[PDB]
Amino acid sequence: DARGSKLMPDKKDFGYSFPCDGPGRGGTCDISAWDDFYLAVFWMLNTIGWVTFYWHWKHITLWRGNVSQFNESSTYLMGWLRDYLWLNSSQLINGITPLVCNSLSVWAWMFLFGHLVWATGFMFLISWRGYWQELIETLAWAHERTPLANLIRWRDKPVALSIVQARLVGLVHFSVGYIFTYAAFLIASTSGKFG
Amino acid sequence: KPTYQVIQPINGDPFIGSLETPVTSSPLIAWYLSNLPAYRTAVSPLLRGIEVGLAHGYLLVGPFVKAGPLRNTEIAGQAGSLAAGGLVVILSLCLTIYGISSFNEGAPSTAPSLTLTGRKKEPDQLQTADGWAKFTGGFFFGGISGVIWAYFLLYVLDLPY
Amino acid sequence: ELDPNTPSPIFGGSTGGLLRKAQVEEFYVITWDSPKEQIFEMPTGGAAIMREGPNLLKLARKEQCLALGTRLRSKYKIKYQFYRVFPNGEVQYLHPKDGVYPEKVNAGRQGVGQNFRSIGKNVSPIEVKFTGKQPYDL
Amino acid sequence: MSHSVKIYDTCIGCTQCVRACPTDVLEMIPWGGCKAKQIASAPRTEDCVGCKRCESACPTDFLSVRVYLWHETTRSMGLAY
Amino acid sequence: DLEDLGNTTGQWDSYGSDAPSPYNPLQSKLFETFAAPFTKRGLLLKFLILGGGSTLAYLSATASGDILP
Amino acid sequence: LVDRDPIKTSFEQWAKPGHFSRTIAKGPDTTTWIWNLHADAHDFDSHTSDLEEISRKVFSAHFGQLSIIFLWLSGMYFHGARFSNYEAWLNDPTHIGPSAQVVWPIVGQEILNGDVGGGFRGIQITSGFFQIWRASGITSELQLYCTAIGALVFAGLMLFAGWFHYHKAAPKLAWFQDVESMLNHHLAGLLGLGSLSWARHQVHVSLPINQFLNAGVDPKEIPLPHEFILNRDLLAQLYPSFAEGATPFFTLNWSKYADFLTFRGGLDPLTGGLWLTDIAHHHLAIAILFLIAGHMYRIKDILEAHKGPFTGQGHKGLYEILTTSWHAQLSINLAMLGSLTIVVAQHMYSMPPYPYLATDYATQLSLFTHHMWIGGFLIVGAAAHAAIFMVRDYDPTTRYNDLLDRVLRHRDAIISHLNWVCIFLGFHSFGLYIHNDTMSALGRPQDMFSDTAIQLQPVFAQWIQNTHALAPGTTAPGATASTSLTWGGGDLVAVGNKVALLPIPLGTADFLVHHIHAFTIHVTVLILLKGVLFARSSRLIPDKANLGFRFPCDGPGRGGTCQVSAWDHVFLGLFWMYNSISVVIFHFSWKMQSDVWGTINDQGVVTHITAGNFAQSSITINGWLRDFLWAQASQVIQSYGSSLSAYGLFFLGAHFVWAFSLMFLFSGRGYWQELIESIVWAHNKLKVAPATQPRALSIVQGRAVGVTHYLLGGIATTWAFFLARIIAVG
Ligand code: CLA
Ligand code: CLA
Ligand SMILES: CC1=C(/C=C/C(C)=C/C=C/C(C)=C/C=C/C=C(C)/C=C/C=C(C)/C=C/C2=C(C)CCCC2(C)C)C(C)(C)CCC1
Ligand SMILES: CC1=C(/C=C/C(C)=C/C=C\C(C)=C\C=C\C=C(C)/C=C/C=C(C)/C=C/C2=C(C)CCCC2(C)C)C(C)(C)CCC1
Ligand SMILES: CC1=C(/C=C/C(C)=C\C=C/C(C)=C/C=C/C=C(C)/C=C/C=C(C)/C=C/C2=C(C)CCCC2(C)C)C(C)(C)CCC1
Ligand SMILES: CCCCCCCCCCCCO[C@H]1O[C@H](CO)[C@@H](O[C@H]2O[C@H](CO)[C@@H](O)[C@H](O)[C@H]2O)[C@H](O)[C@H]1O
Ligand SMILES: CC1=C(C/C=C(\C)CCC[C@H](C)CCC[C@@H](C)CCCC(C)C)C(=O)c2ccccc2C1=O
Ligand SMILES: CC1=C(C/C=C(\C)CCC[C@H](C)CCC[C@@H](C)CCCC(C)C)C(=O)c2ccccc2C1=O
Ligand code: SF4
Ligand code: SF4
Ligand code: SF4
Repeated sequence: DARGSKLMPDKKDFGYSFPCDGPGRGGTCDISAWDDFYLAVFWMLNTIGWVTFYWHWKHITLWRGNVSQFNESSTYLMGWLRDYLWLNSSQLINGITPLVCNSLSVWAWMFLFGHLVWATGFMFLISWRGYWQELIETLAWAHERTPLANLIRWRDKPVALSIVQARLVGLVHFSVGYIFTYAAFLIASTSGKFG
Repeated sequence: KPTYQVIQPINGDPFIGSLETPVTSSPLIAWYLSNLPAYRTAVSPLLRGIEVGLAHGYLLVGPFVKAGPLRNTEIAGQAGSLAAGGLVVILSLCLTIYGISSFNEGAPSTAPSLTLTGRKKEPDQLQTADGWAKFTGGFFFGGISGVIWAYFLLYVLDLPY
Repeated sequence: ELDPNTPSPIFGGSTGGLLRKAQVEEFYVITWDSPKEQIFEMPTGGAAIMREGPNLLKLARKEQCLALGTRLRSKYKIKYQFYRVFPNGEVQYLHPKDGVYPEKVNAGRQGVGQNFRSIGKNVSPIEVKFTGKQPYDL
Repeated sequence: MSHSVKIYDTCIGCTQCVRACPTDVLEMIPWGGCKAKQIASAPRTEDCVGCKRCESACPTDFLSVRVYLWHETTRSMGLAY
Repeated sequence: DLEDLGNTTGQWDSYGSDAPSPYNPLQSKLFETFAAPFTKRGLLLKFLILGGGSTLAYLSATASGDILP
Repeated sequence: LVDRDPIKTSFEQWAKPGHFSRTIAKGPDTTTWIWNLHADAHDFDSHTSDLEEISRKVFSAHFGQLSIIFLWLSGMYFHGARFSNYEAWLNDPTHIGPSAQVVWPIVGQEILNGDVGGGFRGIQITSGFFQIWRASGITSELQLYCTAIGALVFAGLMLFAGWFHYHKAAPKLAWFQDVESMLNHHLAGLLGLGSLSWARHQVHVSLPINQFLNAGVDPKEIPLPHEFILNRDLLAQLYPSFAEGATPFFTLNWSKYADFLTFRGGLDPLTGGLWLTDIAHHHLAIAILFLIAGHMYRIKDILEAHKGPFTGQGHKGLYEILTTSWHAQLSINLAMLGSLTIVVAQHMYSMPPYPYLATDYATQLSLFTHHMWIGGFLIVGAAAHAAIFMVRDYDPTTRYNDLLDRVLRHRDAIISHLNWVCIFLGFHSFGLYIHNDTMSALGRPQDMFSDTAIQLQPVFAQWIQNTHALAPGTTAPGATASTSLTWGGGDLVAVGNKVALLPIPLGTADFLVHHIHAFTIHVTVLILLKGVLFARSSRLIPDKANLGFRFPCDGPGRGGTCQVSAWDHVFLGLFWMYNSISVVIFHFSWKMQSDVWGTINDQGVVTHITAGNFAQSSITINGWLRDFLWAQASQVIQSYGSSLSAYGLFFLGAHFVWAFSLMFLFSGRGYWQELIESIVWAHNKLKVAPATQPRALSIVQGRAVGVTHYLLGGIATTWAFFLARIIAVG
């Protein structure tokens, strides 16, 4: 029901991205077939993570390999961090390491570039145009009011991003971080090794 | 006498606001800024351009000659024009393609004066494009140039202390 | 602005109210009746005493006059006017026009409601893909 | 469309029902009776912003209403300014 | 009622505006053209953009000896 | 309502369907209301228009809490007595590693419980009684078992005073809304008569019974239980029966004395608490003030007085209201109570006030982070409730035209500044670090920001710290060292396994954390300040206060019109503060262990839990997971099969609960509706659903179940991460 349902019977002729609707009825929100697509892409970024995660740990261990290790250490969740994820960042995290820089530096800086692009998703995602627009209403009383900043016209009026736009941008942001971190993670660890 | 002017918020009507107060409007501030564009246009710009170009010019030296990328230089260049002279170019045209916000295009010609202007309604534009040129043209010969009697000078200099 | 003070309505100063593009577009002042002088809430963080009239303060944007209005009819009176000013006087004349108090009849103005078809089954999709032969432009 | 969010219902009676909304709605047109017989989805809408305060109260009994114009003013924005 | 600094005093009075400064340092047209290329322009500014930026970038990098990264 | 009003039912209403807002819960069924009502069980729009009672309710709810603490902590003090650890530890302190608490062995449970002790299996504790505790001198397990029931006494009674209000026919307006005394009393004789009273039972009894404990014995080889009155021979040691003074005063001679006191400065050696003897004097020298002080006074009087030209007319009758807002006189308080808790969090770690802390590392940093989250969890609140003021509380307008009405006058202004403040910070307050990476990963240290590289050169030393210890040029007299041992000048010498306390000298890499705090403290506040200020009406909505401080969001128009409100400014302001505190914690322990927490060794060569790795390596913000998160935390992910294990075994859940929040934080609402019906359908086929219309979460409830989880997730994660890297080495 991109065509839509009870909470929306209508929900059509823009079917796709009409993100949001007024409050009341029950309270209505990310109920465009885009914002379910929008919502979908988190689990396509969670399957396509469990799956890939899996190969590698396996392979890794297989290569100077105990196999055993996955075998007891596939079994439970902790020590999926501890080894894998915690074993084998090893190397990368210092390419920086204070006593000077070792062979991979692109990767680890990418790997933190990885943790920022991600995190900075959240704004877009826990912010919701309302709060942003309003302080830009005060923050566009500056110039208009403050010297040597004045006369001076934007061609485009200041605004805060529409109410679909930022569900995207946090994402298309959540994604790079995320996909640029494993990018930098696996390589930054299947390269030294040990496997 | 009046507790602060004949006590008014703004020029007079309250309703625009700006809560005109010191640092908005004190006979003392206000004055430290009228050959310069804040209120009236002194002269048709062309000249304001370089006192603007130049003053802002020999700035951006110790910023990128004492805080430069691998700093405290042993080179003939810096102390230096160098990169900074490069910035006044990027700056100065980032500046021009804003004088495509106003074109409005004329020569009238008056740096010469008739009759105490008022501009009349200067507030807002009434700067044609053929104005904003002769400013950001003064800017180049204000930027690049104002970058040299910075380095030209030996720095006789004062030590941290 | 001294040489003419027209004023009826009484703030003192604020950071609030209109900044430049009220001059360059569309103006929006509201005016009213009053009895005996009372102290009021505002739009824009607060407040003032009225007395009388024109009683003709001007606002930023239309949401703001009406917004008092709710404001203005709790604590009461009948009479509130809101007009829209340009720079350059008139067209678009806002509360004046027929009657006021929407919830009356003289006339229709307006509105329809339906487009071409009624609420029932647009399960049916949008149709022909935009061509300038068939009535899809209202 | 340029403001097209249907709040229509069937009673379009407006007593202990709905009024709320910054300017947009003059209604009270009548249509040749419905009980209370003030009808329509709207008055002319090229004036104000995009609430859904428009229902919240007094039925629409199909869709709620909402954002959707797209084609968007500044005055219809809130900000230009 | 003697004291009051009888109209005290005024100014003329507490106006200011009507001539607070002679306006500007002489320099008349100590520049006038002087450098034209922004003083000429119609039309330019590409021209310049490829030039300035072509040197800055061109010599900005290449050579002489490394001094390398 | 009318089951049946007034005069003529004792008979209680249980039943017929029940209550709120007038189209009251419908009759006809719903779910949401079961979520309503726990929420907004008190708001006080509703119950009565007229304040009438509520002040008559909030005194009772207060009683309940005071009891409850009491129920608590009898519990605690129990636990502490009869699962002892304590008797054993005290002969034994600095060996012991202490528990109050034990499981029973059922199923797995008991990995948990691993030898703590004076020879018993335990869960190791990091709140210290056992340190509040040292003070009791008399000792033994069954008492604390009296102090315990003494607790349950205060409770039942300090809980039948809550019967003895609201429910009992009970009180009226004047009593609060004539204030005129109230601080008069409070601060005078309790604030005073406690600290005072505390003095009397802080040298009488405690001082002596640890004056000769700081040697050993097996207690009671030292202290009889009552022992301590008409008697006293024992005072004689610890000083004179005042021998011949009179009621202080002077015609007094000392050739050698001055009364107990005799100020300490620095720490005890062989119990490095700080002297147990400035502890009487200081509390005595408090109370007096309070004793004199709570003797003002009756009010507007002082507030209505001074005015200035910027300054505010409003200042005057700055609030007839104040006496009856409430929501405001709570909001103010929280800022203070709250901001007056995390000032504890310092004076604690840089000046311990209990015997055996510092040496005891883990049993006073737990503290310094618990006390730290309250001096924050209570501050964002201290804004919320002002927002709750700023919108509603008074019937009507008549606050008028002041100081406030002033502040608001500017408002797109006070918050216009504050904004730039933050982007100035942030750019000078975080990308600062990012330089390092981008250029130490580029790698050219010449030009980093390292404490060595960009030049200040090797001193921190002189600002205040160096003037502060160095203290007696002064009108200052006193005491061999500092007010706080850490300050730069002075001493090697503190303690017996271990280092407790040492200069801490900073430089840079204390410089810039100290600045991230600024920017973090500041953009926190921006959102709350602008939040509570723009409470009621805004440039985006005027018709803005009209239901709510809560309402979800006004509506899709105006572009966004979503977040706005101020529940939500107190929703995105928590979101920050969780950092504000979460990174201040991250600061202290990485310092306090990278430097300070110690060991002493022959010839005193200090061995910091980490040889100052901080040096050149916090400055890199990867070093913050090279040296932190990936370095320490190796104790969390090694912790399995042990005793503490419940941390490693939490650290996955709650490191799960957090990563469940986003689902609640990041999602629509008519979505889980649209879903909740597919469900509701399948339900009807078998005939198994409709009754009590199952409904999705109340736009803002959904936000309530963000946040709250994001915090009890993201937080206990470290509560685990921590207790797991001080227990065991450190
Ligand atoms: C000294 C002050 C104290 C007091 C007396 C109050 C009193 C009040 N607050 Mg309040 N508040 C405070 C501090 C205080 N607050 C602080 C510090 C904050 C910042 C977080 C807030 C933020 C706040 C908000 C946003 C609101 C209130 C509201 C209210 C009113 C509603 C009370 C209610 O229904 O309970 C609410 C409690 C519940 C519904 C219980 C749910 C608690 C959950 C979240 C559990 C917490 C996590 C915990 C770890 C779980 C237990 C463990 C579990 C895992 C087993 C009431 C007048 C509300 C109002 O509308 O005003 C009229 C509004 O909601 N407060
Ligand atoms: C890591 C995070 C990410 C970043 C960078 C920011 C940044 C900011 N948030 Mg924010 N926020 C985030 C995640 C983030 N947030 C999340 C996840 C939430 C909720 C879950 C929020 C909730 C929130 C609220 C409620 C508020 C903010 C505000 C702010 C601004 C504070 C002022 C400031 O110091 O900015 C400037 C500094 C930075 C953004 C950090 C430095 C950036 C570095 C990398 C330098 C890059 C510049 C350089 C020239 C790049 C050019 C190179 C070229 C190739 C492009 C700032 C823009 C507040 C605000 O606007 O107040 C002013 C407002 O209070 N945030
Ligand atoms: C008439 C009379 C009298 C009176 C008596 C009495 C009754 C008294 C008292 C005393 C008192 C009345 C005291 C009090 C004290 C108090 C205090 C001492 C306080 C406390 C508290 C606490 C301890 C808390 C803590 C905490 C904190 C910090 C915060 C939160 C948390 C907790 C809770 C932990 C006399 C004697 C003259 C005698 C004659 C007769
Ligand atoms: C099958 C099933 C199930 C399931 C289970 C599970 C799977 C679980 C989980 C869980 C998880 C996976 C996670 C969780 C977590 C939780 C928590 C976590 C809670 C709580 C808490 C607390 C108590 C806390 C406290 C604190 C404080 C005090 C403050 C802050 C810090 C902390 C946090 C420490 C059951 C049996 C149930 C039911 C039936 C069916
Ligand atoms: C902590 C604790 C506890 C305990 C309790 C008790 C049993 C007690 C105490 C404490 C106390 C209970 C104290 C008291 C004190 C007292 C005082 C501090 C007094 C003041 C002073 C006086 C005695 C008086 C004086 C005077 C003069 C100057 C002369 C004549 C007049 C008069 C009398 C005013 C409980 C159980 C809760 C539990 C938990 C822990
Ligand atoms: C950690 C990097 C070092 C940078 C700071 C160094 C400057 C100060 C010198 C060392 C600081 C440590 O201070 C320490 O000095 C000595 C170690 O040599 C020890 O000296 C101690 O041991 C001996 C026993 O009688 C005697 O030499 C001293 O009387 C006594 O104070 C102390 O345990 C401590 O007071
Ligand atoms: C910050 C923020 C804003 C404010 C909008 C901002 C801050 C835009 C700021 C512009 C940034 C600084 C531009 C930098 C981006 C560059 C990569 C340039 C883009 C180039 C392109 C053409 C791709 C919103 O409007 C918003 C709306 C709805 C939900 C969340 C949010 C939200 O989190
Ligand atoms: C997942 C999610 C939901 C769906 C979440 C739901 C429906 C949680 C409610 C589930 C309740 C708690 C189950 C209650 C049933 C049991 C208590 C009944 C049986 C009693 C027992 C003995 C088990 C929302 O409703 C929502 C709303 C707004 C923003 C985001 C979200 C959001 O992210
Ligand atoms: S809201 Fe609906 S029901 Fe009410 S008057 Fe309008 S159209 Fe009719
Ligand atoms: S909110 Fe909606 S219904 Fe109300 S005026 Fe605006 S467009 Fe019309
Ligand atoms: S932004 Fe919020 S209020 Fe607006 S439509 Fe979306 S969910 Fe509703």
